[PDB]
Amino acid sequence: KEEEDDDMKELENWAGSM
Amino acid sequence: ATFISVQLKKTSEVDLAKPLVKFIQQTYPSGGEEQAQYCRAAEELSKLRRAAVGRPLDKHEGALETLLRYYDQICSIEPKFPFSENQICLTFTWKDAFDKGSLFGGSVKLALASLGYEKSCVLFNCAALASQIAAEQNLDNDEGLKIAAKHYQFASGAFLHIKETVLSALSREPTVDISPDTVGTLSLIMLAQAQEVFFLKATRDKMKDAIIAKLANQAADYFGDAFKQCQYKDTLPKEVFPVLAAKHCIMQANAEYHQSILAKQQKKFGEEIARLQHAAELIKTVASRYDEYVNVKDFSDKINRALAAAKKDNDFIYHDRVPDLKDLDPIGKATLVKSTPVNVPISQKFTDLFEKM
Repeated sequence: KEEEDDDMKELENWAGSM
Repeated sequence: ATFISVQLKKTSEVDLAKPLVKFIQQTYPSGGEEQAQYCRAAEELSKLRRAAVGRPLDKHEGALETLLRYYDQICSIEPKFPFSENQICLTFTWKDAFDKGSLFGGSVKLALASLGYEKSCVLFNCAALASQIAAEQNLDNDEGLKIAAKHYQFASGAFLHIKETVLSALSREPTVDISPDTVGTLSLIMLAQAQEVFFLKATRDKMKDAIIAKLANQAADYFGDAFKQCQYKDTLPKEVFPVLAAKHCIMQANAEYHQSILAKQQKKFGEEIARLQHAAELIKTVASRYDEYVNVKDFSDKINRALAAAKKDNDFIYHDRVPDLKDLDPIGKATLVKSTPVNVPISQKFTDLFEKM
């Protein structure tokens, strides 16, 4: 779950950078 | 990779100037030399309409920004000539994006003296071209991915804006292509492909299998719902229903395939096998029912390789009981995707040609 932070977060950032 | 995109609506050339040159002097008296500001500019708008909706298209940001610019503009030109009582004479004629019309003489057209109708069909073509650009992206790279996801979510929000809008905006019965039913469905399709793009990004980025499975599972939902909206309808092109059916199963199989990697990681070897059997069954159905639409070969082999290995070792070593599907926990759902709201201006660095009016 310490990478389900690291993975979910980095797509929520990819998302907002649109 | 098999992505759905929408063809642009045809229109016919209209002289946007003539009918607007006239309705510019009222208690704005300047009949001398001043009105000719709102005139060279009120036919930069006319040649803009011809650029936006006029040529066979560039599928690049060039042509898309022109369409978006043109949409911004008409939205702004709306209340200038108080169009709750419409007394400017202009008739826009658009062809149905989908309906062939019988070759018993001609296509399916609708002509309406409305800015409502015009801005609707324009936003359709903005959505449609954005769907075309999204589908042409190279998904084997990160910016390809980023552009497809951005434009699919734009096209989704734009078809959806037309859904909540066409009927009020127009006076008459819309053509079927822009009617709320067709366009609610296109909107869901675009949103499903945007979600698929996120799954494909997690896959390139070899992210955690638990995550990829929840992204896949949510995509299967979107695609499932969209094909259900097409089950009893023959509005959209024939390839559309089978592509959505196939991707609903492919996404379910991806969800099960990735959730099976998680099972194995956690030493739940019977659950691994049960999830992989489901995935193979789904993919076998797609391979035999939808093969003129998708190529599922490498995935089928990849599952069948994992299943074979998992079975050999369970039979030989672990002897876990393969559970029944109904006894497994549901895979989660992770949505990373929204219909982008239409808030004018939608074009980049917009300036209203009639800003001081």
